[PDB]
Amino acid sequence: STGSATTTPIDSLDDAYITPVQIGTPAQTLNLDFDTGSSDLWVFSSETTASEVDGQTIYTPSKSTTAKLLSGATWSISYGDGSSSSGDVYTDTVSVGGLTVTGQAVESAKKVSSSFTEDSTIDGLLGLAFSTLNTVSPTQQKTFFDNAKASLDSPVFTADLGYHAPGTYNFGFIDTTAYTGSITYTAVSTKQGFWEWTSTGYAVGSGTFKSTSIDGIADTGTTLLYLPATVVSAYWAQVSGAKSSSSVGGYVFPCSATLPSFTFGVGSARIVIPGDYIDFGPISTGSSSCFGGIQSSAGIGINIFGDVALKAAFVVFNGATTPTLGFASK
Repeated sequence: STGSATTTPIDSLDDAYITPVQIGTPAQTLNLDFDTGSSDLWVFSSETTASEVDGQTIYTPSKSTTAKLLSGATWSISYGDGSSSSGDVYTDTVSVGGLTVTGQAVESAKKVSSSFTEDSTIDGLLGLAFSTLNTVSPTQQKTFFDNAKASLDSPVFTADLGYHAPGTYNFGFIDTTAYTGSITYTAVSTKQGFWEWTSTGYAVGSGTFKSTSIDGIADTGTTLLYLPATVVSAYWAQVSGAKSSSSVGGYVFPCSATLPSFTFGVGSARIVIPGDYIDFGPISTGSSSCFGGIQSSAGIGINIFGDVALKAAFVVFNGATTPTLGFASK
């Protein structure tokens, strides 16, 4: 089997991407944030504290003839950005782009933190990291990909995120028309439950490539590119007037600037992030100070190849017995 679904930016900055997901019988379609950095499929629901719902579409398990309460199971998750959610668990039928999993754990939110409430466009998350990170207790549950894998034509999914445009998540096949050149595969460590890999280096604009190992995670659920302070300083030094602002919480730059590209290495291959991808717009409405899309990972504890990086590539998440990651230009 295979599936193919369009993923759509939530706003004009590509702050996140939403993908429609069918849950239950009859189908209830919710727009979920597919997150290769976490491993819970959780939704706003009829059980979510009413004051914490503001415009989201909810899953109502009582209206699904295939929903079953997973007795005794609870979940609770906290994300790198400080947001969180928790609740109880149903199993139900879940379909993505024509690919159907029966008995998928659907984690129903009883509580969500303010940032989730405040984002009316995201109805929940669909985790695509390794199931070892799943938070369901006392019986850990499998991700949608993990459940689908054996049925797929090939045990893979691909992320093809657009810049200011829709893109695609495919399950079970590699669309050879969706990228240019070849796909370069690179080793993955699953030791921390992430799609963790080692970039071979970077360049800033038309500058020379610096060969250096940068361990980080391929994370579709993180907006920006978070890299070591040395790398980030080298990037922003090429932008007149750019500075790290403690009050804003990262590097800012004059909105009048033309940003240089940023290249990262995948083996001997190179992925080029155009400068415009690194512009996240005014820090506050009407400001001429703009927020940068490349930020320091210092104090995160891990480097993160988030959407800024991934959207410059066609990315293969290869879930074979020994997982690997593939990157192609597009």
